Amino acid sequence: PLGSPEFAAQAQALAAQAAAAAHAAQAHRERNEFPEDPEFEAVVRQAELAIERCIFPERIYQGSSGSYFVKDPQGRIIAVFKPKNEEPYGHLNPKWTKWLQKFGRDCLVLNQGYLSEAGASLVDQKLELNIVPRTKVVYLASETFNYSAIDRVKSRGKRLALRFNRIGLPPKVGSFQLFVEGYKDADYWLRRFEAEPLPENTNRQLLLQFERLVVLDYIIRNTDRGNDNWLIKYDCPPVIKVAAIDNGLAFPLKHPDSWRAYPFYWAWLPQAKVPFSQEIKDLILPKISDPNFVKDLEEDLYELFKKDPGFDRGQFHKQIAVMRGQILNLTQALKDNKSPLHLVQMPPVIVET
Amino acid sequence: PLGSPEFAAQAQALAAQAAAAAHAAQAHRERNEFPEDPEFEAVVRQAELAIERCIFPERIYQGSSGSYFVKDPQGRIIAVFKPKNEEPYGHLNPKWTKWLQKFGRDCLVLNQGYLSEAGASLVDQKLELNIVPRTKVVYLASETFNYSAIDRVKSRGKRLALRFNRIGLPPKVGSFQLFVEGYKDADYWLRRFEAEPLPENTNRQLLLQFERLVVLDYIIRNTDRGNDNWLIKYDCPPVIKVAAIDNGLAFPLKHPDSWRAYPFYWAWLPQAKVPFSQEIKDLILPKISDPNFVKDLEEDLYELFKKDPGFDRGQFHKQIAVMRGQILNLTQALKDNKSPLHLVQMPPVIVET
Amino acid sequence: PLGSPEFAAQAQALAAQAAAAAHAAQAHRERNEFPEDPEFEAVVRQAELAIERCIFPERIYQGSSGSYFVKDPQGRIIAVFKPKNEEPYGHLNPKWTKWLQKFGRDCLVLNQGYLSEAGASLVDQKLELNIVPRTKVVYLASETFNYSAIDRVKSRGKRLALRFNRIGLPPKVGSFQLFVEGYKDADYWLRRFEAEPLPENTNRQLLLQFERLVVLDYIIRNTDRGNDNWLIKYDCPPVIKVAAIDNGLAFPLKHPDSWRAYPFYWAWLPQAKVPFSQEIKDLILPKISDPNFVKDLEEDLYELFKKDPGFDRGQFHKQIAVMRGQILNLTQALKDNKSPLHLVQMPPVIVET
Amino acid sequence: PLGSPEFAAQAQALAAQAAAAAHAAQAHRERNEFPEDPEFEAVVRQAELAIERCIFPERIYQGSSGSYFVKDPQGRIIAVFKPKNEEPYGHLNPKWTKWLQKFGRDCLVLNQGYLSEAGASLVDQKLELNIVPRTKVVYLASETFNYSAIDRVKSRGKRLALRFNRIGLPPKVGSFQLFVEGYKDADYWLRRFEAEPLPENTNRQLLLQFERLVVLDYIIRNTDRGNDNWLIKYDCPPVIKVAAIDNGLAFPLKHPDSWRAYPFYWAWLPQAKVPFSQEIKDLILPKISDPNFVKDLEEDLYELFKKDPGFDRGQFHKQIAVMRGQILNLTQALKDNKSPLHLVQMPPVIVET
Amino acid sequence: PLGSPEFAAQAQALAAQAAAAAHAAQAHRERNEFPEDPEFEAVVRQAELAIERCIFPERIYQGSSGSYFVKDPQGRIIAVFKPKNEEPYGHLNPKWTKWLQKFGRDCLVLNQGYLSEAGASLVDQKLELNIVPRTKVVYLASETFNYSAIDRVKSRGKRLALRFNRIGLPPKVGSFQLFVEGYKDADYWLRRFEAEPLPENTNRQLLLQFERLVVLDYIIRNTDRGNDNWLIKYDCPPVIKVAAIDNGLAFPLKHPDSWRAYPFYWAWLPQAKVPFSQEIKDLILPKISDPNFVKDLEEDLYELFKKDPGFDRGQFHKQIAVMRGQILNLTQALKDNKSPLHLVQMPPVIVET
Ligand SMILES: Nc1ncnc2c1ncn2[C@@H]1O[C@H](COP(=O)(O)OP(=O)(O)O)[C@@H](O)[C@H]1O
Ligand SMILES: Nc1ncnc2c1ncn2[C@@H]1O[C@H](COP(=O)(O)OP(=O)(O)O)[C@@H](O)[C@H]1O
Ligand SMILES: Nc1ncnc2c1ncn2[C@@H]1O[C@H](COP(=O)(O)OP(=O)(O)O)[C@@H](O)[C@H]1O
Ligand SMILES: Nc1ncnc2c1ncn2[C@@H]1O[C@H](COP(=O)(O)OP(=O)(O)O)[C@@H](O)[C@H]1O
Ligand SMILES: Nc1ncnc2c1ncn2[C@@H]1O[C@H](COP(=O)(O)OP(=O)(O)O)[C@@H](O)[C@H]1O
Repeated sequence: PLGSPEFAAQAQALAAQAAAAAHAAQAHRERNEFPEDPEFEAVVRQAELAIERCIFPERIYQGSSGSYFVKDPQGRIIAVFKPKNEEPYGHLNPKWTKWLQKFGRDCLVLNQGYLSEAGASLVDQKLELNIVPRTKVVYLASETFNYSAIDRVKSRGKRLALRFNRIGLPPKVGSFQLFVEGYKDADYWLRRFEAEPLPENTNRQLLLQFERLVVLDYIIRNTDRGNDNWLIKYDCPPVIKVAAIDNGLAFPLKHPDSWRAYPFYWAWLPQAKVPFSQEIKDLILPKISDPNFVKDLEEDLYELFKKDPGFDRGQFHKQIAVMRGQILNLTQALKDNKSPLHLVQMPPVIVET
Repeated sequence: PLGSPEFAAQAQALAAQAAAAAHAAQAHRERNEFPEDPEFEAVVRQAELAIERCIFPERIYQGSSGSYFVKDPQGRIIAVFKPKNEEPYGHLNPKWTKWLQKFGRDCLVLNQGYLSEAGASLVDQKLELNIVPRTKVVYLASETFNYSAIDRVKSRGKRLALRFNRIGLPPKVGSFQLFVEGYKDADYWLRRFEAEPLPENTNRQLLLQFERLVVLDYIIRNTDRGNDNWLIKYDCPPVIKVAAIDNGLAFPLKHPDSWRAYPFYWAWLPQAKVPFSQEIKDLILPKISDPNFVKDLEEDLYELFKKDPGFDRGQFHKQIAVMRGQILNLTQALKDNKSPLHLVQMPPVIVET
Repeated sequence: PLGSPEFAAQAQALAAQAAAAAHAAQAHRERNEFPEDPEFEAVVRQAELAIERCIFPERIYQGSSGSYFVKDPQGRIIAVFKPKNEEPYGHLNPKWTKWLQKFGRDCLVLNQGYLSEAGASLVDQKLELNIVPRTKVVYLASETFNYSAIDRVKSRGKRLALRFNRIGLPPKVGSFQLFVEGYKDADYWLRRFEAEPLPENTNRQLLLQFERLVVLDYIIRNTDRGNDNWLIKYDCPPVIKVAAIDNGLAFPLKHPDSWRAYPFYWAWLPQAKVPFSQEIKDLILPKISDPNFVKDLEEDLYELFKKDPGFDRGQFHKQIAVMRGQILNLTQALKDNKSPLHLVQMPPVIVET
Repeated sequence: PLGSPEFAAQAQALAAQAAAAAHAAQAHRERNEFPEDPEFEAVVRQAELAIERCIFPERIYQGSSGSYFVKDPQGRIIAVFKPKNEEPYGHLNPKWTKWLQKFGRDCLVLNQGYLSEAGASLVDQKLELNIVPRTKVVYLASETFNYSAIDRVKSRGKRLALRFNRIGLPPKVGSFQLFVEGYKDADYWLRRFEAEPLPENTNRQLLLQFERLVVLDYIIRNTDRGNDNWLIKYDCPPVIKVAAIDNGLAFPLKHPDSWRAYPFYWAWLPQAKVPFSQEIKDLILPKISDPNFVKDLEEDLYELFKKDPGFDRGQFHKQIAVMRGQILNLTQALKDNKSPLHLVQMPPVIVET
Repeated sequence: PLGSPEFAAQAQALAAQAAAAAHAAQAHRERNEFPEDPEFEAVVRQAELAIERCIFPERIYQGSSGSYFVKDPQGRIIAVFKPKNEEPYGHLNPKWTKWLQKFGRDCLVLNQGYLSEAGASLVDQKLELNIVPRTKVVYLASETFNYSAIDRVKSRGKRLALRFNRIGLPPKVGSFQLFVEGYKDADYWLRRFEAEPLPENTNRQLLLQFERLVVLDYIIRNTDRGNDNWLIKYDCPPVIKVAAIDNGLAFPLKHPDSWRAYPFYWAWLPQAKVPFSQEIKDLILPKISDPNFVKDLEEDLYELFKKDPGFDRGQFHKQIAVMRGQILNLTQALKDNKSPLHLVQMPPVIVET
């Protein structure tokens, strides 16, 4: 039926279902479905429920203006949410970037903080580090988010969607990180471990966790890690855990012009001088020294980063070339028993494919 | 010294002081000075003080999204504030209006609500009606106003102005109306005065006040007056007062295309059938039937409306021509003992100068 | 003679001499005259002489591509020269910057490295620190500088200027820093002073010099100071000196978005914990805590920065506002006997005029 | 399978391999492969090797700025290299040429010197003259070539390509001519042969070689042949050879507006008055008087000239029409025993197809 | 007071009165004042009066769509009115004409019919022919004129101008010709004078009038004169008069490309063969053969033609150059006793100044 009526009708059968698919693409996303992580999805529903019951997320007070504590219906904090459009450069949406170079000193893509934040968690899972609290790209609407004058007015009138859904403020895409309880700024503890040293067993545990922090921040080439930016939880009577929490400024697209800019602040710690353990070597080497893993990782990141209205395939290859070079350095340092300090001293490399 | 060095230096003496004047024009305005109404200025300082002490204005809950209850340092409400840029059409700032007609059905200027609001009070004062609570154009900055992502971030860092003023969020221009206490929606009372009629003396007082409402709304050709939009205060053991409160949609630039659109809802009330009193006649006629008063009024409005970044001298003349025609009708109705109802039935007139 | 022939001829007398002045503006500059520093001028002539005798400046081998060792006619190094147009972003000359924001994460002006470099020396002199080797804006032409294909060809033919000057390659504007002899990377010594501590008197001298480094880098808010970027000279049988040498990335126009970015690497040294001395206090406070000095400094920088084809008065005020805030912090820390470490911990401030 | 899944997968099998082909087109070229001339390829590898070992090509001192002596790893000169982008008009790359006429006096294409240079050698081979030293289009990267500021900086960081190739400065396309040893400027010898005449046998040999020069320069309508521009090698105890070396200004697209412009300087020599030999007639006539040879030649040149980013099919036909007219004149002169002098006196002809 | 306050106030005294003058320029014109012809003005008032009393001008039925019979308040016809904007090419008002040639076959200016019509009458008066009924440029508003949808709607609402004038439909500029009574198409009579010849005295009178028609049409180079286009009035018991009535297609800006195009249809009449009389010679020669008269005429036309929004000084000089050439021919023919027929046979001349 290459030129038949039967086929002409088959082609319209596809044309109308493909046009319906594209109409229902925004609502499908905003449904926040995670077949792969039912546990994360449940948290999101708790967040949605709380909002219907008018227990809203609240701005983090001394934080940057664009991040909120998501609460459950009981008032407990359950997540940190950071909307894309409330990021520093969350304006200038009409891609202007291609007119700009057809630059520059800046080495991060303009408005993809939430993606960096989500990418970190992704890298974490694939590497099995379990230090970044599960964070994913989520849509949420709430009175307390920063909307424009028009959005706020346009949302007064009663609106229904047609399965008769009420519509309020538009949902915001953002990163949604599981909230972890009882941690403090890493430096608070590290200086306390300077007066009281820890028992050796606990200290061995701290270092094991620290190595995972180092691996994560190095592969994603985090741009903004201080010693207040990662967290340690220690309860005396005896576990110690680190959480990597603020990962919105990673995945750069080139190494910084100056090597002095954007240091990894954990490199000045004494912990950084301790050679990589055997444990970290056989958790990480079987992975990063296999092209298929790195291929698979790169495809995963591609999937995640595609989401963005401003995604640029050119930029993405630059991002992956940087990360490839980081993986390469890490492999060597892992093989030759180097320490985190030696690792950060290796010269930046780019690997083009 | 027509071409001398003495004059050349005199000319630079003016050129640098004129350039300083223009640099300091925004800070001068944002200082909110009212030599003419020291009482109003004091209220504003109370509002500024409360904000420094972190008692912020709060959104009016069931109102439109862009209006706030300004509180004093004790928590009492002292004003209603409505920022220009939080009005419905408070975007599209780059005047695009001239490219648009070089249209249309719309009969109000795009983003001058606060000016209408302030103009009402101005007309009120000049006419000596005392029904609009004193409202003026004021600048205010506060955490609870709707700022953009960038403004909120840009304001984290410590900024000083050089007399070392701290700088937080940018001040917003808006209308600042004195808050009046113990009124209810006009219809709440009017229907209660339908079961209980009032004692005749009080009723005479209500009508006297009502006539002033009618005069005000007619001269400014209010577009949006319901019987919930004006307020009556009545305390039994015996005064009755009206307040005209929501005047953001007045001063149109042409009469509505249809006469049925935008009625004055008070015209359906029985009160509207009562002929104008003598009292209102000799309060209003000595004024509006004298070209100098109307000239002086027009100059005052010009002064106030100039303030706006988008002010258009063309539009302004259209606004004044409408108001001139309203004044003209009002004069006749005032002379011939017509009622508010007859007045609103007269045909719309425009008076071009 | 306000409309006379005498004046008409006087006006043409000015019009032709003003047009000659503008023709001869480039040649006047390229003459490299320094009435204020005859000693510096002499060095420049030695540099010019060496070039005529075909002893050329040579690229600094492991340095960035745009810097040269200027040699005298005997082959000794006498200066470091860094051409404007060989800086990283030394292309994109047609100011495009105003079309770009009418952005961004970048906090340095695009192509003014040589100006930062010269500004450092300027600040140094005015403050009387004597740690930056005298560096100024100089023009030089040489075979070994990076010219374009056209410049190189266009310069084959014999060209004379009319006082019959030969013309070769076009002179390049750049920064010209006096070369200092016998220093090493600051970290080379600092780690040697970790094994051998110094005699206390010498150590007191090191610290005195260090404080001057701290003052300089803080006021110009250097963006790129490591502990390899400044130099210490120590000859045992007993003086010790610091030189501040690589100052091309200073004078930013806003504080960095993240406080973690661009640290002052000397803040992690133990020397940084030592409270400011009395000596530094009465060298620096009588100066920076007097508005006229700061006014005079700001005018000097204005003079220097004007030179640039891309100078922007808007950017310049941003640069001065940052530096004003740095001065302000420094003053406090100087008054309250704080250390360099405490100083760098103070929050970034901007001071707008 | 005209609309099958099998074919849809076959079509994607081609679409991805065609997209890979286009990605790997630049690296394929820069690999400098010459299956047809293994001997030339070997020289190129020697050149590449020398560069890795840091024995760089060096600018020809009294030559034009864009030509280099390529050295082998032992320091012997092995080639002359002339980069495209270092030619006089090697800027203005964004084809502007079509906007210019939709002109002019100029009769050479803008930036195809290296192509003229390579085309000469091509014509030489096909004609079997063996006077142009084998020259081809080659890519080379080297510190000593004229790169831009950005290229030089961008190349500091370590870059790998993925078969893990290091990347330094970008390779430059250019012409790569085999270096020939022991020749002098043709005029040096010709004036020496004016005092000492040569033995008749050697002189017969010189003339035989000269005729080949004449044939070559005439068919490619060289624009820039002096008597210093071609070379003679003569070693007394007895061979004599000519080399045609500087062929970057040939293959014009129209005859010069004036016949007096661009002469062939060898036409004023006495040698030019000697009638064409029989030897040259039966080497050249069986070739140029056969449409298939001329068709085949034209296709070869097309192949070579296509390479260029700025190739224009319009210009190319103009180039071939000129050369066709030259071939036509040459044929006549060859048939009628004319001399080089008579040949150059014939009127310029164009032959359009 | 060359730079005094007295003069600064004098300059504002002029600036405000000059701005008032320009505001009141349209209303001044639309007042239709004719101090020079009080008799014509009176007719216009009768026309205005009739319109107020709702006796409207009516479209001329078999005429072109843009002409009306103006009636007095009694219903008698008193004028013919032809609005500018109801002419054939009365659209395309935004001068596009200059973009068009920076053409063409067309030899009349685009939209100046009413001006031609008024110019004819002007030429008539100055020449003292008295055959064109007094026609001038007049403004009139009426329901029966062709207005646009918007004008018709915009005029429903009551509008006043401030001396409280009512405003209805906008006045139209047009030509206003006095209506003459009892004429017929010239050909109706001419063919009747072919059967009945006239008494010789009357015939002498006809010819005298005819000569004046010829003079008029020739000097203005009428483009559209048939023998139905001019009128003869003859009442038997004995005067005969001609009226020249339809003069909207005159004053061309170049002679027609073909001499056969646009003939003067009266040239085929036998009357045209009669030599010019003495009477016409001493009425017309003392005038047109004197440069001052022709200068004065040209200035008058300039005055009249300036009125038009689309007036072009370039076109006007072309119009005058044609008319100068016509005057020149006419003079000769007048001097040498030629007839109208010989006159029209003379070759077209242009006279440039
Ligand atoms: N997943 C998390 N669980 C618990 N606490 C968190 C988490 N993420 C952030 N926080 C805490 O809340 C604050 C959030 O700030 P951060 O994540 O740095 O973003 P921002 O600086 O943009 O506000 C931090 O001070 C940190 O102590
Ligand atoms: N000056 C005032 N004094 C006291 N109450 C006021 C005043 N202005 C408004 N209100 C009350 O607060 C609410 C403010 O809403 P309104 O002024 O209509 O603006 P919006 O509808 O934009 O919120 C009204 O419901 C009214 O009852
Ligand atoms: N004024 C100076 N006197 C002596 N040595 C210098 C001077 N300036 C720089 N140097 C030395 O030469 C090198 C120049 O590099 P630097 O000034 O950092 O610029 P870049 O990094 O752009 O080459 C440094 O390694 C430093 O050791
Ligand atoms: N293939 C070659 N073999 C040997 N010497 C050459 C060759 N090509 C050029 N030369 C010599 O080196 C110089 C190169 O200059 P030339 O080829 O004319 O180009 P340019 O004039 O652009 O430098 C010439 O003076 C010539 O003597
Ligand atoms: N001034 C006038 N007096 C009397 N009748 C006139 C006058 N002008 C025109 N007419 C008559 O009315 C008609 C008007 O048409 P005309 O003037 O030719 O313009 P159009 O052809 O554009 O309608 C003519 O047929 C003519 O007979």
